[PDB]
Amino acid sequence: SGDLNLLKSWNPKLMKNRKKVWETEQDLITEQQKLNTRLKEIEKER
Amino acid sequence: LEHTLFKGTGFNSWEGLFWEKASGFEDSMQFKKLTHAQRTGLSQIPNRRFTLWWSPTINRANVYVGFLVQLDLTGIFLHGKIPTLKISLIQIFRAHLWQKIHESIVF
Amino acid sequence: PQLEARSGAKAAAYTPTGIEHARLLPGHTTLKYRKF
Amino acid sequence: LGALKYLPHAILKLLENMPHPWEQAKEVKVLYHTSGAITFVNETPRVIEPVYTA
Amino acid sequence: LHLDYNFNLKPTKTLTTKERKKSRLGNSFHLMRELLKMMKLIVDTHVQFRLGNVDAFQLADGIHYILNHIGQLTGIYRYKYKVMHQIRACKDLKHIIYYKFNKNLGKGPGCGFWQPAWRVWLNFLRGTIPLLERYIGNLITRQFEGRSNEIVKTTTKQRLDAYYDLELRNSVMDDILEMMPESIRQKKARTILQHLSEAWRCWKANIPWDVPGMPAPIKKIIERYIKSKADAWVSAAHYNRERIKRGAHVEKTMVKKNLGRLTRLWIKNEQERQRQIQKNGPEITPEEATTIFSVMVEWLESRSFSPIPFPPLTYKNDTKILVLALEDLKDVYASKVRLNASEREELALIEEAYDNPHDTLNRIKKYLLTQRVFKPVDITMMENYQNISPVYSVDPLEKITDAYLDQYLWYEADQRKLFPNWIKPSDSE
Amino acid sequence: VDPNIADYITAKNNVVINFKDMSHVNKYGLIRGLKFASFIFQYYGLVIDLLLLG
Amino acid sequence: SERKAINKYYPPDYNPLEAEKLSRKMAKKLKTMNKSHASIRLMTPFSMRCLECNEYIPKSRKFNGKKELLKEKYLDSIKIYRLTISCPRCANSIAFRTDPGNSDYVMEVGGVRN
Amino acid sequence: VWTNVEDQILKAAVQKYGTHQWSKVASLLQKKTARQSELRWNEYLNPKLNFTEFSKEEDAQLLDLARELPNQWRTIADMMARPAQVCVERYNRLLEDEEKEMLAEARARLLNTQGKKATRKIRERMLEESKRIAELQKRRELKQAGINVAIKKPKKKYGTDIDYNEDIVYEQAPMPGIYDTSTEDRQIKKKFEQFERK
Amino acid sequence: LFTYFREAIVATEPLLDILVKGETRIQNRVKLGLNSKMPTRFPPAVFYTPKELGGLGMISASHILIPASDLSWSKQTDTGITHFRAGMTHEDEKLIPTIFRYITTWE
Amino acid sequence: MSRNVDKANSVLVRFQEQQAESAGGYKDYSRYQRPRNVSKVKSIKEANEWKRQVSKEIKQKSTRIYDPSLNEMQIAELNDELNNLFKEWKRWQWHID
Amino acid sequence: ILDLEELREYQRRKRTEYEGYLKRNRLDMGQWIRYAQFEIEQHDMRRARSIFERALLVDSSFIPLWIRYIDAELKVKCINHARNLMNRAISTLPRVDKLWYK
Amino acid sequence: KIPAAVSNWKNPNGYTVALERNNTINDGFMKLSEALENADKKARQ
RNA sequence: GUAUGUCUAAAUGCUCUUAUUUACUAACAAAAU
Repeated sequence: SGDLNLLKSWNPKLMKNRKKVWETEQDLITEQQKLNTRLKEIEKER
Repeated sequence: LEHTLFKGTGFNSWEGLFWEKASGFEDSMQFKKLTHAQRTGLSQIPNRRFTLWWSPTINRANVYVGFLVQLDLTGIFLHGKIPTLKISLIQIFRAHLWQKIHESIVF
Repeated sequence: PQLEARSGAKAAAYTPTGIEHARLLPGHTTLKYRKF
Repeated sequence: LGALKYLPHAILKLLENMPHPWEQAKEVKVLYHTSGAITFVNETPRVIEPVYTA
Repeated sequence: LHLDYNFNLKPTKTLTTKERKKSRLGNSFHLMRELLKMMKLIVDTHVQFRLGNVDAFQLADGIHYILNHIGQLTGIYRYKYKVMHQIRACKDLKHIIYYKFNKNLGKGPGCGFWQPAWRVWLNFLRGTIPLLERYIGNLITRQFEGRSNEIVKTTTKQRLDAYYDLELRNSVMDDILEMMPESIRQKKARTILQHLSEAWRCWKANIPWDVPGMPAPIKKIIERYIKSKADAWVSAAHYNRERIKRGAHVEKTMVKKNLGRLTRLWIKNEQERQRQIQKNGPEITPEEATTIFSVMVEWLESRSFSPIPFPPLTYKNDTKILVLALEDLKDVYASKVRLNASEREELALIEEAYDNPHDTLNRIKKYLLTQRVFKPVDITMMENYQNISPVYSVDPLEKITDAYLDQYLWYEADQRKLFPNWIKPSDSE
Repeated sequence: VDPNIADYITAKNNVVINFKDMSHVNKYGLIRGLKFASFIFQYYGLVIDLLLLG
Repeated sequence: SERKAINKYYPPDYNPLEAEKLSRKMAKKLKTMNKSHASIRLMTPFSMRCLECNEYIPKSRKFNGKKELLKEKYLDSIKIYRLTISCPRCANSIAFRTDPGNSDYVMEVGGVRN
Repeated sequence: VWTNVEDQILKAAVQKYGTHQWSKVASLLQKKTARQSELRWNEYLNPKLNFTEFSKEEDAQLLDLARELPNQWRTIADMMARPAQVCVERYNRLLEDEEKEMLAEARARLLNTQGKKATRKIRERMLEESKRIAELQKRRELKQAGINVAIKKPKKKYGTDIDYNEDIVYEQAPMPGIYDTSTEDRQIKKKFEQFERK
Repeated sequence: LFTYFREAIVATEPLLDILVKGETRIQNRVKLGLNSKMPTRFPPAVFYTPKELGGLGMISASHILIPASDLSWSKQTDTGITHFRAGMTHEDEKLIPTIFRYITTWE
Repeated sequence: MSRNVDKANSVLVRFQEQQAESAGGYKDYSRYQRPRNVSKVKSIKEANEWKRQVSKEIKQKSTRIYDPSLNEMQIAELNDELNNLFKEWKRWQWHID
Repeated sequence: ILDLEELREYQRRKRTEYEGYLKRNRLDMGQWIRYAQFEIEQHDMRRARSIFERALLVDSSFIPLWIRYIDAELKVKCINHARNLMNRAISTLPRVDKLWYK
Repeated sequence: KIPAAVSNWKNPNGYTVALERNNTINDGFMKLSEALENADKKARQ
């Protein structure tokens, strides 16, 4: 075999980890969007 | 299904069930190379899970010559050393799960 | 390195081990002979 | 430790002497190392063939 | 490793690796354990019977079960898998006996009649007695007095080749020693060995191994031994190939070696052929060639073939052709997920071409015009196990051009009727 | 074909073949692998066909 | 005795829950398990220079590192790790972090990427 | 595209490595490719190739060849003993930081006849030596107290080559045997006692 | 194999034999992974069941009752389809369909 | 549980150790960390063991700090570590008995 | 190398090293002579003598070893032993010129 | 005396070294050409 | 195939958290329509 790190959890370049990260971002991002819009609305009202 | 562990999952019926569903994953999918967005629409069924799925046929009582070991801290007989199956079983019944189940039932 | 070629083999005699080798087991006790 | 050599022989002997279902308990001849290391059932169980069959 | 009183051995903790290494018992000890377990099982049943725990009939049945189920009840077969025969026999007996015994009577447990099974097991044990006495006895001897100087054996598939090589080297050294006087020859031996190795390498490559300082005799001797090696090697390779063709227990590694070696041989042959050609002109005599040319010309005239021109800049379907070529190229990679560096480069090039069609076309044209010297074509050969094929991997940059040419020329032919009706593979059927 | 094109083809066939450590200039005989080679092969075979027929 | 061993022997009195509890009680006292910088084997993805002795440890070179958890996570629920290494020649502690925002690593006062 | 420093490095590597080992060399030159490297070497670097021009006769010969082996140009080159591209041309006729860093790397490589096992072993030896000296120092420090030097722990029944005398071969009892030898030996040994004392 | 010579397979017995063998080998590969190959522990369920019910989803051409014949009179002289040979496995009267019957013969 | 440490601190092993401690009195004073505040150790044997352990540690420290690359900062750090160890040892030689 | 014990430790180590090198390349004969020299330096004449003998046994047909040994014997003004050695050498190998000359 | 050869494939020590690493063709190769060119000319004319 | 080597003088109970893993090992193997 060649590159060992590819068979590690901690390795971020491992695909599973990347996927997890994306998911985290996606959820968090969505939340931000939800809140961001609200904030914008509030600003407009003001 | 009756061959498989399907009934052990505790679902009513095989309609609208799938594997490895997850979320959509395309925007951050340009790290790959001539993969055509997704490599295969077909589910790969990694054999660790395959064994588990067909565990109730693969491990079974009508065996020819399997030395029936009782698995560690569980009531799950293995008729011979079958490789991935055992690991899967252990994972399932981690942290003395069998005992917990039994005791829970009793309670 | 130690991946190394060589100079000579060996032949040194110790006390026999008394181990029951598989091949050493008896077989063809009868020796044949010629006619004369 | 030495006796492992003959333990399979011993096993074979004992098994051979298995009391048959028409027999509550068989007495059997026994050799045994005075050290207590191994015990051979010594007798070899012979029968009157027709009688045995019956 | 703790023994149950039922003889099922298993470990207390999870063993570290050193411990594991120390404590892997082998085919003797395990067999013995299995035997003991079996004994216990029959003995245990009788004990139970003696005690008020179980009826006589029940005891009999238990015994029968044990004897048939040896296979399931306890691993002997694991350690010695000719006990499998015995197991099979027992099963057969059960099948027979049960069918005889449950004729008018129905299916259920409670069939005694352990006799034939018992007999079978006894007979099996007979064989073991000897094997165990050699094995277990040997083990105990080792434990008391553990071997001095074992001798490995080159009749093994593994280690054979290396051993052979070593022997050859030794022989060569001996020959060289015989040849001429030396002072501090040990140092020189190494040098000689190195030289030999180099020669061998050259032979493998098909490089002529000419060194100026090498004196005639020594050099000659080295050459002879490399020839010998080749003879031994080539023949061996051939044998391996034959085996592969048959389907005769070839080692994966061995097969790979054969594929490689055979490829090398093929290459060597090719270059020899080339050399021969260079030496003694083409096989085709000039007159014959001329005649052929004339014939071709005549054919062309008959067909009234408009010769294919060089691609103009403002050719009608040029871009389309290029696109087609690009697509084709992609279709080499679009499937596979893995890509080496060269492949990646090729992909990049293709992408660039796609982006900038006009530029790429121009470049291609330029290449066609000017480029008469090219990058070297590396060849792998593939293992179609019957017969190996070559694979010529052309450089990514030139490859595109080649593809384009293929696309264009074929199209032109189709348009203009170069190939007649009868040459069928080219056709779309 | 255009003489230039022909020249290009011929040179292209006439390459340095490599393999591991050995390499050789392919001074004679068409290389099958290179993309256009198929066309060339076909053309060659046409000649053969013609010869066969008359 | 064999790596694929199905069942490890337990004593005849082994209340598993109780055993676990006991272990826990004797885990705070324990030397290993109650510590940071637990070992790991890893190849080096960055391909970098050891800052002390300028030893050019290249890509994919294997080392027995120490992985430790960084308490300050990335975003919220995706951990990041310090991965200690030693340079071959001089024994300077190189390390790096795995910030997964870029799908790559960050150097941590050890060496420099090049 | 090929820079001159890089070319030089490649050449150096080839003398260090081997004209049939184009992976290591490629690695050494971070931007250029393995299969490309070899090609480059073939083209420019190898001295036996006569990249320089030649007389009119040679040119004439080349042109003749071109006529009579229609642009079979590698073959022509081979015949000449010349490189190909150059021959073809003749026929037709009739950043800094990176450099610094790469050079440094390359230099380190080519010079150092080392790796894992070579570097490790020497280092280990050095460490051992250091340990030994530390031990000696410690004993010196605690000299007023009686102290014994620790022996190398045995692994499987070996000899400590101070005592016992190792596998002795005889003096071989000869004919002109004289007994002064023993005396001489004794005398020699007397001196070493004195040395020990001081 | 089958799409290329759809019609022309049926007649050649050697090819059929190879298919049977090849298929079996493939099956055993999977069973090699599971470190057994006990014929009961792999009922055709686990192989031929599609991936959409967790199986491997093989596409058998092995469960055909192969034409046997008088090998005395087969290579020699003339032939007719008499005596079928076993085909590939023990079945639970589970007639696994064969890819050929889902491919339209070339004629 | 690759690399041995995991195996050592696997639950079964721990349980075994506990059992040993209970019955017969096998402790491994290597295995547990030595306590910070002495005078929470009424037994003498335990104290002695602890002292021994600390001595061993000190010795280990000493062995390494005379290595050839003397100018490196690790050695310097250890010098303080060594001092600390010495202090600990001294403390362990308390005068209750 | 301050004390006697230290010297012993050093010397012992050296001897061990020499042994190790020998065990692999027993048939070397450069190593053996080096070892002999070391022994001589250490002023253990016995040891040196033994080493030389061992070397000779390994390779009797090696004049350099013989000559060096002779030199060593002579160096320590131990002439009679040296003479004996020379005689032995002569007996072993007449048709080598050098021993006789020596 | 035999030289100290240096391998183009192997350097155990990595010890660098200062670069230590027929024209007539058969009648055919001219004759063939003559046949060909001449033939071409004939075809043209 | 879960590497390895040196190094060794002779606070008590309590409970609560889980639909997981700071998990570790890579010796093993590597393809498409």
